[PDB]
Amino acid sequence: NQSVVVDFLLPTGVYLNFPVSRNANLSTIKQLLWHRAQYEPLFHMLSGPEAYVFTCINQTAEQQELEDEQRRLCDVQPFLPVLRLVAREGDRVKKLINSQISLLIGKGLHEFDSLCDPEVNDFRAKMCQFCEEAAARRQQLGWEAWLQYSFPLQLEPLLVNVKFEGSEESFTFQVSTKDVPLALMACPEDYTLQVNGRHEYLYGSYPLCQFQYICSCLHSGLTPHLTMVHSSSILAMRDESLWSLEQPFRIELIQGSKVNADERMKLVVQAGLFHGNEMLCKTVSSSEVSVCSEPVWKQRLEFDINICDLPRMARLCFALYAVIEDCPIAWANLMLFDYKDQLKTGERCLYMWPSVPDEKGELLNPTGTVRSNPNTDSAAALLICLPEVAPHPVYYPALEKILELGRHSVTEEEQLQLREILERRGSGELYEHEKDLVWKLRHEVQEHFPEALARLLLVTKWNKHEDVAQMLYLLCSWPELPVLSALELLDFSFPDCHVGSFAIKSLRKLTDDELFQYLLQLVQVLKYESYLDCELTKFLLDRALANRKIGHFLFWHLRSEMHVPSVALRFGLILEAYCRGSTHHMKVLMKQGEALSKLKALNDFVKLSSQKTPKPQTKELMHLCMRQEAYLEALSHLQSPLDPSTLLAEVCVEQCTFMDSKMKPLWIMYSNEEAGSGGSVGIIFKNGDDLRQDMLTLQMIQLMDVLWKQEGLDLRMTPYGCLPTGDRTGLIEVVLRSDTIANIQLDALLNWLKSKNPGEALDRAIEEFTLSCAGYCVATYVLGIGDRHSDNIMIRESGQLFHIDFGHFLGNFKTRERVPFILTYDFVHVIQQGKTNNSEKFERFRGYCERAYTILRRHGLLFLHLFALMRAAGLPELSCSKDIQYLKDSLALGKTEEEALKHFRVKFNEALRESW
Amino acid sequence: VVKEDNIEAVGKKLHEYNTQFQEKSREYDRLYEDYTRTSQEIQMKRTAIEAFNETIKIFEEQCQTQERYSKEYIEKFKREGNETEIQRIMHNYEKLKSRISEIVDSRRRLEEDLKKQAAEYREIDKRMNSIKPDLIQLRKTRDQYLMWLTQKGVRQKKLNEWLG
Ligand SMILES: C[C@H](Nc1ncnc(N)c1C#N)c1nn2cccc2c(=O)n1-c1ccccc1
Repeated sequence: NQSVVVDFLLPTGVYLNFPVSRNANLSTIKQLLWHRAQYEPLFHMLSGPEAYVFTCINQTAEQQELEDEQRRLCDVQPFLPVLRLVAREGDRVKKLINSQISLLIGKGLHEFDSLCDPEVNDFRAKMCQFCEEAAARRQQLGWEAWLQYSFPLQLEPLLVNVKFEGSEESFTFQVSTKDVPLALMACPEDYTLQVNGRHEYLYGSYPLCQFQYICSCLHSGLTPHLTMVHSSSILAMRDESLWSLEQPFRIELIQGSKVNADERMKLVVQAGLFHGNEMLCKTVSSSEVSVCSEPVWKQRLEFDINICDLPRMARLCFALYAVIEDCPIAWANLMLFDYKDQLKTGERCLYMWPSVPDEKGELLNPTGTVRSNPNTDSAAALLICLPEVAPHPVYYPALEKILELGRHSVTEEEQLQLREILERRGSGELYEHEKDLVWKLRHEVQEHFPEALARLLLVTKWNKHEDVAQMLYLLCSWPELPVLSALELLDFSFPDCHVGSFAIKSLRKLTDDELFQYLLQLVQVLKYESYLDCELTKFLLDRALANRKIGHFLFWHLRSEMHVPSVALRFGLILEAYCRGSTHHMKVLMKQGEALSKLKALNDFVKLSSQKTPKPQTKELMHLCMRQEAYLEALSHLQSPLDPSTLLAEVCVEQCTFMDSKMKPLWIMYSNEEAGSGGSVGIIFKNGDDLRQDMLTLQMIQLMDVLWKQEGLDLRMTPYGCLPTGDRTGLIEVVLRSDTIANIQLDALLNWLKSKNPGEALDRAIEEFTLSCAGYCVATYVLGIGDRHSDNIMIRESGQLFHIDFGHFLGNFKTRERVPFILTYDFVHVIQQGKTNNSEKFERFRGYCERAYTILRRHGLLFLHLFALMRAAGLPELSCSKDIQYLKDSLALGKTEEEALKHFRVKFNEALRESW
Repeated sequence: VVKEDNIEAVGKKLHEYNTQFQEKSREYDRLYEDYTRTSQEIQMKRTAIEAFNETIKIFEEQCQTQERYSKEYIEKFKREGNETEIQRIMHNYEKLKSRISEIVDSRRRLEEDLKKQAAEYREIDKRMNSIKPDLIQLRKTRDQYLMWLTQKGVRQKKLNEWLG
């Protein structure tokens, strides 16, 4: 029904109720309200319309003050149609923000308050102050600083058509490759240079050659367009009691709750202490109580370790099994110490997570989150009591008191063996004899092998407190390590906060471009952090508040996992603090979410109508929905989530279509008269598949493309954008001028690349095809991408090959085999350009594959480190050291450079056989 | 663990257990879709009740206000010669109260939904916790057979045929 009966609550206590249109705005509603009010009691006591402001209850179940009266009623989307008038004056600043944050992150901010949790409360206090604090320092800075923040420089690893702002007519000047932005603005310092129809500005001390736009203009074969921008235009946008306790650690296991186990079986609760992955001591186990919904054990579970021997990140881990006189029911982990450093005491209810069947099935799940199960009403839980250890409570010792142990408390033979022992292979496992070597020459490690910190940490006995002091003493005076070495230290294997701190300190030298390359991995590391208030989160917020691209993509990485109970709280709290320090960007992100909300709703209609109607008519039925007042304005004029510099202005409803295949992805086309001749963006909305593995894959192909460019090989890759935005939802960037091999192939493939760019530019298109084939053949080989065929590889009109729909990787495939290198015979023909025995070209191609692969080996450990961190993400195809071992074998890291290069040559030639 | 003597017999059973495993593993995955979708729906209902609660709260704030304001208004303007707007004011307030019952009733209908769904959710979780031990044993039995045959040198071609 197009109109809605709405309840109106006047401030006198008077109640009015009548229909309005769903698409009517609040300003109009108020005019109709007043007109009706006349004919009710107490009208004369009311002030005028403008003295009041509507209130409603959100979809998130919170009171919202509707300050902006241009919003439509259907867009406000109140729970029930109930509007209540209140005084327009009323400290609105914090009110309207909190409202937006809730509707933007999806979770209501009241849901944090309701937890009655001091850790949560502290976090929200400290960070929202910090992010506000940052924001204020942003506004305090001038025009140069804010431009740097707003839109950072997009840089690489003829003529120029400049023009003055606010003018249709322009003047086509000419400039060559190398020239500085100051030198450009000469042919000044008050202005800046801006790319036409995009939020992308040229500034700083870099030359014109090193900017992405100017480079991108050359290979397409087109003239650029830039624009001068006065500071007024920029500012307009800117404005708008110690470890003496030698008592063995014990815990009381009291009772369970809400257990949905089988009645004939029997319940048992196994448990164990852990420092990350390693066991502090052996696992104890409960008595076999009969299966109740409310079981009762009442046992003192004493462990083989003292309270004085517990490390800061000691973690007790529980698991409830069910046995026929075995079924894992549920698991739940606890940190022994708390977030303010106190050793926990008293009763504690552990709301447990349900046990997913693994292929292996370990005793407990120590890797699993310390975060509680939010589903407290329905979840099973375990009542336990952590006892009173001393008459007044105890904290973990302070750094000064830790340093006191090292404060007061070398053979040439020993030395030479350590050089061998610590210089050798990737890792594997050292022996207890050699572990003592590493512990013995542990200062000599700090003095001569600074980058072997990870190995020394592993060999440290974390179940003995004297060793923990000795280690942490050395770590405090440890020399700064590289980024590569630092990323390794971020892995779950090193839980101690001092390692985490040292890691982040070494990561602080990261440039923003480099930090962006690892952001996905850094976000996943949050998942296994112990406490909310941590140095990684502070790091990410600090960097997000300083760089709006970092902040943008930080937002979406977190937003897109808000539907996951294990991270919802943590990520929700970060998004809140990000929003508070980024009030302007909050508005852009809102218009995106509102777009995304509409695209899901639009995709639902295509999903219903595709099952009934045929394809050509359903396309027109999609348009009819898109032409509407709500669907047009919400989809129009927004920054792309895939690239906030891209401006998606006017939707091309006629050009918009869909694929009637599987998850019915929607093809949304955009046009805008500012961008240029090739100024039409496209985006693929897609709901039903999980895009995270797709994103990892593409990002890893990006990194390959960067690494090759640094060493001087441009393999003409197409690293098109892919952003998960929600629960099995995201955008993929449309690549224009392209088609599948299948559709071209339905002798034929050679004729297509001839037609688009004939004559002289054909040889360039062959050079584009050969160059990109090299890259994508190595990339897919190294990453182990399988199920590669006609309909999931595309070719661009320029010549460039690129891959799509990365379903599987690292050898994984059906319900797991080593992927051979793949030269397709069709593709080999195009490289040999028609002729049969074209050794000239094909030797140079193989020459490039050998080079590409070699460069990737040199940064092998980077890929291992990044993939290591992604084990956190819980992707089914990347969940263990064996999935990582795939890359070690594909990059051939354990062999010499000569050995790997010949191994690759053998695999190449093995492919060249199977071609025929 | 292996209850057969000859390769071909053992291989035939390997096929049964692998087929049993794959069928059961599918039944669990089917129930896991139901389970998780239900959690999602429950979480939605649970917040919708919060929205009802918070809406009813707003309606009761009106009721407090009209009571107070009516009383104050009547006293300032005496209720003397002017009594025409009192029956109006009171009749409006009957409508206000009457609307609150409708809303209170809807909350009551949703709560009864949430309760029915919550019991389904628990029945899903019961069903999967009885599947779990079967799934684990069938996996462990399947593997024992694959071992047995591999130890005996049976060729991968025969094993692939038995796993299809
Ligand atoms: C199959 C293709 N996928 C992509 N196309 C363009 N850019 C991309 N980044 C992708 C991807 N992934 C593609 N995807 N798609 C989703 C919805 C509609 C379409 C579509 O029409 N094509 C398509 C088919 C033939 C030729 C050209 C395009």
